[PDB]
Amino acid sequence: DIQLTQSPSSLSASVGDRVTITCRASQSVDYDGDSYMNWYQQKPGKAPKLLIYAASYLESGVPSRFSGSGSGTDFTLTISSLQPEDFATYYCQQSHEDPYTFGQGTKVEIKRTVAAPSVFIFPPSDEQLKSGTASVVCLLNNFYPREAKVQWKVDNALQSGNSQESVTEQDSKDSTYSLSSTLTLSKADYEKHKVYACEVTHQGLSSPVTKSFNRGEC
Amino acid sequence: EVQLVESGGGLVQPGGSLRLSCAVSGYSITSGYSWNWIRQAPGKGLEWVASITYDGSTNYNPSVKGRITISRDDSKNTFYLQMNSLRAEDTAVYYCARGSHYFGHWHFAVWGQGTLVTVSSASTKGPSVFPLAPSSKSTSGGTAALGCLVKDYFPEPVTVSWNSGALTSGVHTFPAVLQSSGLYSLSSVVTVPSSSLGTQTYICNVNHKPSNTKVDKKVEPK
Repeated sequence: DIQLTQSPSSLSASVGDRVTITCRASQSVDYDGDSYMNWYQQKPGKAPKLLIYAASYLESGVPSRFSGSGSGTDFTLTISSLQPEDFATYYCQQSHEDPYTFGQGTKVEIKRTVAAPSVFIFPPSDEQLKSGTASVVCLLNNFYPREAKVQWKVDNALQSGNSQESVTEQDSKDSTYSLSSTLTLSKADYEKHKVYACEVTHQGLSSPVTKSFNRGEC
Repeated sequence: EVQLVESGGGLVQPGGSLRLSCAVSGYSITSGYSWNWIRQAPGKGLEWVASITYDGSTNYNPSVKGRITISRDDSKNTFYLQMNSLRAEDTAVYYCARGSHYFGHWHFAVWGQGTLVTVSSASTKGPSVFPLAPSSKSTSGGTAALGCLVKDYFPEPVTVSWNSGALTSGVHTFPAVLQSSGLYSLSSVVTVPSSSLGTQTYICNVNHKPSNTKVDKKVEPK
């Protein structure tokens, strides 16, 4: 079949900057003057969206900052000026021969200004406790860049191995990330201590921020 | 406008078979140049698997061909994907899509929303939904955070919405994590004015279709 390769696989760029993505096809997709390469945009949780078809024609309804060029085996998608809404994975697709094939995808992220996270901590609910398990949750909200560090402490003992964390995709509203960390303990273990703390490290923090609660008192 | 709505997704046993449907509205299925199934697995990118043309001609990707059938039912304005002898490799989100009458046809302007197919021996399991309670009190009577914890379900996906879709701003719904139990766990949070905690009702909407579980959980200050 025809294999398509995009480059880069990943990029990050300042708002407003010109962004170009390349697609190379293993064989020519040209047919009688036309070049059958297509581009899609796929945002988190949504279907891919057709931007460009036949290599250069802008699909109805798509903003004019998107343009396509190329011919034969080499094609380029250009965003003249990257807007916050344009966070997505971009795919090329050849329509010259079946099986119709897609590139491996290019992730485009917006590089915004540094923003510190807002930090929140949540005790487990009483409702959950009766099931025999306790989940403690730490929220890091609306920050940039994506790199952040969460440390769990239980009566000042550093917790390792009993947490998992998750990060949202970049929010197009403001180009920030949010992060969730969950500490899981048995009910018996949870009831054996008093002080639960979440210590957060991040570039926009001049020193680490800590949010905590007492399981007893409040 | 033209809309494609998928059904048939969910959990499937290894060796078992799947039947997906794509219901079309605002458009006659007979007017499409072609209708297509396209799937998307992690690290697999997007893969076209089948097409049916306006005259009834079918075509398949050899990477799955022989154990795959595309068909249509003109009178229900619906078309179908049938696959059997399913493997783990076949776990993916499946999209239906419409081809074009122009410019070589085989680009896809109109897509359904996608439905997830999970191939596993495990059984379905509905989630527990727990409150992430707010503040105790606000900091500086400022912005407060609240949420819902959706724990111990299988397979994916769950959807979460707040106040029946009337609250979208400031909402974050995290990707699920797979726990070592083999069950998924997810939290959803929203940030709101703390002066509203006493006057505004906040309800998270949790739906796990594979287990037929819907829950509405009010979250408020403890």
